[PDB]
Amino acid sequence: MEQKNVRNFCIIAHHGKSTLADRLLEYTGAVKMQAVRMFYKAKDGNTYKLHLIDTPGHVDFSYEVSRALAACEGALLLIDASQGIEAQTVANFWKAVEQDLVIIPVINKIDLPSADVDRVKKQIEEVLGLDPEEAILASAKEGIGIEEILEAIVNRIPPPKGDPQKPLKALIFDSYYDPYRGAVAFVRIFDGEVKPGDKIMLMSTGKEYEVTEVGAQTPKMTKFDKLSAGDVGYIAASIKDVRDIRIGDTITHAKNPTKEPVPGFQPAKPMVYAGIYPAEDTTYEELRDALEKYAINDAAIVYEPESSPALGMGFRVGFLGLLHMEIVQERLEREYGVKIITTAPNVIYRVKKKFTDEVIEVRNPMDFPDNAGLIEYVEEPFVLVTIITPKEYVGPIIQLCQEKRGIQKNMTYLDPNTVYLEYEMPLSEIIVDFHDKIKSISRGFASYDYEFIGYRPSDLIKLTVLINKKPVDALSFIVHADRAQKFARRVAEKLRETIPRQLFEVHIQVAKGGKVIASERIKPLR
Repeated sequence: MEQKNVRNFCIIAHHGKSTLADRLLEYTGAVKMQAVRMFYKAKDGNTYKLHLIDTPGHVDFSYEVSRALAACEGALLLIDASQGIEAQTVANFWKAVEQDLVIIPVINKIDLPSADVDRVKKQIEEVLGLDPEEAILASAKEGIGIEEILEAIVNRIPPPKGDPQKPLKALIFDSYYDPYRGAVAFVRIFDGEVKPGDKIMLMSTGKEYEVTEVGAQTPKMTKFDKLSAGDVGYIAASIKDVRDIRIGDTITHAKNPTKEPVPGFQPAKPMVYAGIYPAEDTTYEELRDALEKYAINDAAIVYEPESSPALGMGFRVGFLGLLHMEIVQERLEREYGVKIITTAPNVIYRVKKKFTDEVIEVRNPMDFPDNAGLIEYVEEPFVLVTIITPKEYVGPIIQLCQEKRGIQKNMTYLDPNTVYLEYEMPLSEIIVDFHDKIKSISRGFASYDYEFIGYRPSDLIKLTVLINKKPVDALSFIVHADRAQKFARRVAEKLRETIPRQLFEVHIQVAKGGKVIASERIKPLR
């Protein structure tokens, strides 16, 4: 098995990604699935070593998607025959292009009555600028497209380039914690070779380890004698935790190190925070214990203890985004059976106060200065939002983005009935209810994606929530001055419905620097 007969690819799709991977394995052969090695004898008679790299889909894991892409030579771009191209589809397309990958468009679900292949092919040509003729048609239920897919991989994706004799240079594109093998890194070997007993080094840290095991999923985790230039597999080396083998980092040899690391390394970057407190019977200790265990399998999550006068003790947890938050929540409740209450999420604000030289990073609203007079300026993160929707919903969506302080930067037609929109919007407005709103007004037909584009100064203020003339720190939030009144009313009306009834009247107030701007009351229990 030579390196010229190796094919490194990944599947990119929101649109039946997992299914395809299964069909691919069954056809060839018959811990999360990753770095799968398959053997395939093509029509040309030769047998090929194929490596399938699993990639995440959501924008929250954008950096991780890019690192996985940088480990491949090609990608199967899955597009649903009915939906056609979506915002994620376009975003992922460009990231693949960005990593010089050969893109193989795969239109699946061709069987559905709603399917419209000709339309999708048209989009592939006009929007992606690819050859509609090179698109592959697939259908799980009918069982077609696999051989054609495998053949396209062999014939269209170039083999890996790298020298097995040069110093080791392996890119880490994923990882997980193994209770027996320790923290395991899923890697792509560009140069050199690695084998058990080797003394390796992590280039971003300079930390060294002794390899204990190497291999790949076949689909079971199988140990190999080594991994060489072009290979995709895993490496174990008595590594204490997944934060020591950060995605995007380069693994080389301690004594004979490669010249430069793979470019593009970036540490995990939390973007959305929320307070998490124990609920029902769950105690603080149990929540903390749960977070510690979970964290062992999540290299991106951060958290620290915090307290509220009403909620008690909890944690200010930082996530990569809303899905990541959702994933953590469900796993804490499911895996560890803990009951938790989560505050409204918030972004990281940068505040410049009068008597403090350095700008302060606020990840907890209650840490935002109470004294507005002391604030010289506040900046918040903005993102570029791309949206794809049927023409019928364009107006309602535009109005929505506009209400959320969005600035339109572009509008284009992806076909006579499909519109593409680009909007610069504050991330703070996006994490409130944008997702459910855009989905309801589009009947689930509109899609969107976004990219961080930097911080910008804004007229932001802190609002406090008082329950019975006395405030509750955990409910304080940051809002744009112009949206204050509206957010205040919404938050108040929400609490009037949220909290139950008591023997006494429950007065809810939302104050802006001392003055009340929203009031709501819950009459006595009766």
